[PDB]
Amino acid sequence: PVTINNFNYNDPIDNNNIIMMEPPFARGTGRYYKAFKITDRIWIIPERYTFGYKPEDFNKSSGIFNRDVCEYYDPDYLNTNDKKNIFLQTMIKLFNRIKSKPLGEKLLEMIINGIPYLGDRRVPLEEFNTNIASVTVNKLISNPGEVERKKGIFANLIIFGPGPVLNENETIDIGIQNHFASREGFGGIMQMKFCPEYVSVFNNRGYFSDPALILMHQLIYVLHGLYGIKVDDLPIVPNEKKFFMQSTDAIQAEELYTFGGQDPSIITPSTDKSIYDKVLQNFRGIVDRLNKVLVCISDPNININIYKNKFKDKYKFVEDSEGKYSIDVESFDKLYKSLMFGFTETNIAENYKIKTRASYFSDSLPPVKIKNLLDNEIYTIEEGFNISDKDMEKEYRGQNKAINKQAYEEISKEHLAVYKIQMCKS
Amino acid sequence: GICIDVDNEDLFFIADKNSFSDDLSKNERIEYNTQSNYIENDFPINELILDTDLISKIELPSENTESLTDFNVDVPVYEKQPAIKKIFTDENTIFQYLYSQTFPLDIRDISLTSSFDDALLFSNKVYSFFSMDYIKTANKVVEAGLFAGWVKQIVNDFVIEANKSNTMDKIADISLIVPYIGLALNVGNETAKGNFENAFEIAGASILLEFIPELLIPVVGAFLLESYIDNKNKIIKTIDNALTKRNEKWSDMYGLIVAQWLSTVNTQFYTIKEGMYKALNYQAQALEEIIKYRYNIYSEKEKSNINIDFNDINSKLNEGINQAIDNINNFINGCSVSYLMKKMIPLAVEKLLDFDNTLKKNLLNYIDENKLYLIGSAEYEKSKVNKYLKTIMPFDLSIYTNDTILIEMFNKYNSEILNNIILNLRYKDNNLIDLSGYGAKVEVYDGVELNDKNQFKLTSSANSKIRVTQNQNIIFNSVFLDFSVSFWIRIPKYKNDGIQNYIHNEYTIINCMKNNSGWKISIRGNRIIWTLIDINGKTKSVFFEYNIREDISEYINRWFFVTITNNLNNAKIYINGKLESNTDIKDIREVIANGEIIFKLDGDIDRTQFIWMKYFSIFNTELSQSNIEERYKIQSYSEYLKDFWGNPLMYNKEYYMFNAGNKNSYIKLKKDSPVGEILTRSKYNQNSKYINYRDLYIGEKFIIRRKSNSQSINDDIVRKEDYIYLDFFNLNQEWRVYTYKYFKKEEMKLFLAPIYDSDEFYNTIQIKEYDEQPTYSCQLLFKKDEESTDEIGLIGIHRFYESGIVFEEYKDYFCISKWYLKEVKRKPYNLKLGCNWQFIPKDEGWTE
Amino acid sequence: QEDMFAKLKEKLFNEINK
Ligand SMILES: [Mg+2]
Repeated sequence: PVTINNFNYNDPIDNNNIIMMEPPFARGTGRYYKAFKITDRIWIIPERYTFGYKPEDFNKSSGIFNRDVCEYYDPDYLNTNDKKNIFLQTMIKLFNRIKSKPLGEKLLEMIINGIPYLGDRRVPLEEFNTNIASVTVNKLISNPGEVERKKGIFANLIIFGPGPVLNENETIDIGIQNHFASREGFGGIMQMKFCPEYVSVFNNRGYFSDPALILMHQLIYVLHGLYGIKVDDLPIVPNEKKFFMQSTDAIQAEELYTFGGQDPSIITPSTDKSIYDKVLQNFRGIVDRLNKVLVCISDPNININIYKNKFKDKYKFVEDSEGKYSIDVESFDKLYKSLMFGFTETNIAENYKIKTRASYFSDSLPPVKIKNLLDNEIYTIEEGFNISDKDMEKEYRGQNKAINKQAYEEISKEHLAVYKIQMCKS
Repeated sequence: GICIDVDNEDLFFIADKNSFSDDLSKNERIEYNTQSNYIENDFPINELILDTDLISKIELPSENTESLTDFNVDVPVYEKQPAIKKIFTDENTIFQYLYSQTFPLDIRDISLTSSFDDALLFSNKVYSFFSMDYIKTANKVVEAGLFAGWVKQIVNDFVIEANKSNTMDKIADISLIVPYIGLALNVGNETAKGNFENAFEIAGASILLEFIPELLIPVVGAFLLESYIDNKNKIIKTIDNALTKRNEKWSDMYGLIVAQWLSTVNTQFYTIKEGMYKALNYQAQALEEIIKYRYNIYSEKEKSNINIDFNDINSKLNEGINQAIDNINNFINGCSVSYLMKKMIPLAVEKLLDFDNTLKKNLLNYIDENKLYLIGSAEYEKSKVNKYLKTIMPFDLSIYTNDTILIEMFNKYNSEILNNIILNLRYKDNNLIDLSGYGAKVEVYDGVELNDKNQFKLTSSANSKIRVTQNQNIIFNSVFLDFSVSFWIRIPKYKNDGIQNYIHNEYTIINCMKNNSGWKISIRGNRIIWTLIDINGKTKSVFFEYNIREDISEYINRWFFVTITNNLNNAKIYINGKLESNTDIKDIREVIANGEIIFKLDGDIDRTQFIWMKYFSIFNTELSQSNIEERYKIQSYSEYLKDFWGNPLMYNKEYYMFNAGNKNSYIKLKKDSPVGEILTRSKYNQNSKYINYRDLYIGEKFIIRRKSNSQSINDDIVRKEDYIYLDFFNLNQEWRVYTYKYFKKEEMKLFLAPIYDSDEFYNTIQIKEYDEQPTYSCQLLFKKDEESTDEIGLIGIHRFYESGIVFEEYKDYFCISKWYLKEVKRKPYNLKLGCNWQFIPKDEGWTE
Repeated sequence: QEDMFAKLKEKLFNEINK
């Protein structure tokens, strides 16, 4: 029971599934975006993610954002209403692909139902407070003739198009006064920059990724972020003291857990346990809050008991006969492992018979453009690129760059930024 | 200066030490219901897909609420950085060495060079790490008629060069090695310089690492046991819990080592393997470019007369590359596991043994403090501790990763017998050192004679001693005995007048004891003895005794190979690869086997007693028959011939001659005749019941002379295929052995005469070794001349018609024989043919 | 010496021709 809604970009605002939303990082300045509710609590805004970027960064320059990616730039991506509609329809199909097996359906169901706590660390234990940027976004109600009005909605996820680098998908949580609800047990609104057509390439014979798996990989981060278990512990960091050593970003355990397979072996058991204990400790803070919460100071129509009970179900707390909540360590343990170790790129790729990279540390090759994902000749909800009736199910032939030359285009090396080191003699 | 572009992902990823948690150094509180924590990220995915407590049953509240009026939010700021980082270095490692093997798109006329400096200087010079011969052949320009033959040859030369896979010889105890890796990449400590194989024998896998990482190996924290005063039931649970927790600390430490291995060491080896793949592709590409340029220099007439398939050239080279990569991958994967098992895990085991010690102390004190509240049972719990902290937790990689590739390389490592070597004493720079990789301390005192043939002499002097202090962090004999000792020994003959003391006085030669338990090797006369002593003082021995009433002994004062193996049920002694003795040791309990090892003669010995020894090794498993026989054959190999005692055969050294097919026979110049008659050796003529031998220092005194200094001398060692003169001393003159050129019959007496140049006689002998099994015998071939293919005959003993007609008298003479020439080609080689000779020099270990 | 060798050669021939 997950419903994927349909709509065209040019549909009228109906103030329900199609709205004018002011997203969190617009900082309440009256910048509203046309947003479409693809399912409960999950919104698509088919526009470029511009928050924190400069307008000129959207052009390829002599610079780069990320040292370990071949970055493709295209400032015109999503610049017409028809392009915005293609993105939206493509998202609809990707969500149906996800939904097409129970594992992906359950990912969507956990995300939908993992509503952020009505608060963060600054909120008194006795209070729900919806009046924070990690809980509520505003929508603009301004019907024909009648005056403009703002109302609030609870959301779980907002998916935008890409920032400057089309092929650099990212999931983002919200910090307020340097702390993050999504890392402290509360959860909070999650945002994603996503581009379905400009997918990554790897080898284990060079292959291209199924955008539905690329999307599911990001949704796992969303999932953690909503349950308040985004990891901030001891990261893997590169030694950078010698010229022959690779310089690269810190890697939190979560990235390796999320990929799955055998990469988490470099996360020590000691760190595995530090993270587990921190999460447990955060969830103990939540269960205490639920035992003490009396009022919602910001919204008088919030039924405390309905929310207590939804949060009980979210965190799998148990209720004694006199209504007190506690942590059953066995149900915590099952939830934790399901969230952190059940949903992984490796497990999902296996279940959907999708080919993916061998390791989180597999090399970044140039991405390729998928000609058309809405053409059921090339890509279907049920089978992705690996369609039996086109003779492409065998050995992920549909994803093979040699075999399925019709599915994709190469990108001109002129439009790709790539980091290089110049080792220079004297 | 030259600038080289390098992708970020071809740099070496090496996690900084800051990546790793030191939480193991924290204290732990132990209580009656303390559990041991283990996180399994290996998840049953179908348990999730079926779980019906997972998806929420509760209805989603409505999304509608009040307007947001607090807009405080942190907004990320993103910024580009330069796409190119310029760094200045004059070092040449992988990046530079790979670049030297390329050439630009506007160059076609390339030559290979072994000079890395030339290859960087000139865009038509491409660096190659294959041999000078390969390089010369690839650079060779031929006429069109020869061209197709030159293609076949050089393409095949590429496949042979790429597949190269062995050291100087197997005596070094290196399982596999690809010798050109140093020259290909110059990774680590300038591995393109000097000899890679040799450097690898000395230092192992470490020489290939770009950076030796600093490991985090925390001192494990103290356990703090909770008192439950007047509660026996919960004091016992607390002890149990501390014991289960101790296992968790061992496990977490090993996990910590595995994480570092994978992200600081195995990453470096991965970069090396990728580098090698590229390097070999560059070599193939350069070869193809060369073959094309040369083909297209020919005219159209010439070109239509040459049949070559360019795709066939390509696939044959690619096939060569694939086989070479297999070897490289196995070698480097072995290096990576070696570094884990020898250089990382033991330092962990060291900290963990220290922690086990401290914990054992603590837990016994806590049982003391609670003796009253644990009446009677206190001693039972004390032995629960002592016992439980006895067996040291084995490292199993498959606990910390389920990566198939990692598990398979670990399994390969553990199924390779040379990786079971835990001590390997070898000669280096006038000393003995351990080359096992575990760094035993070896102290050789001044009374031990060493030489560069890896022989060492133990004498009766007080300072003739070697001490080896073994690495205490090596785990061997977990539960039951499972180890082996191998070495070569040379034991002198009894003194005839000292036979009673020889027979009765046992002396230790190698002693390895700790707390009155351990092992020793001892000798009593003609018996060599292996003794096990367990912790309770129970003793078992197995021995080999050679016969001292043999006319000619294979063992007395001759080098032979000993191997002792121990398993659950048996101690076995093998001699020269063959099982000689077996003792049932099922009754032996624990034997402490890592005490210091003392090599020293100890007992009631003659002042003049000595023992020589060579290639002492210890293995932490029971060697099979077939492992032992192979080791025997490997350690027997030499380019030089040997003398009767097993030492190298020399020019310009006096030798009596021994015949392996006529053991009791010797050569004497016949009276007033220039031929060698064959007589019967005299024998021990006194009356000890213990003793019989035939005399060895009899017959003519021979001496081997080098035919020419035409080639590099630099020593007096006789090598197989050398051309020699066989001379002997007749009174105060030097005479020579010749064969008359007209040799009509199958056998003919040799001519023993003064040194003189006659056109009627051959004087040149080629010394041979036809036997494929270990032997001290050689053969002596007369050929027409050095360069001739034609063989005249081998030197031997035959029976010649002497006199009589009704009864024919026959007599043995020193001869040349054509019959032996066919016999030596028959397989397996007949050890006992009369053309097999040994040279016996005077030796202090044989008196008669 | 030459003269020795020649006399020895004759002795050899007599041994060979037994
Ligand atoms: Mg783990």
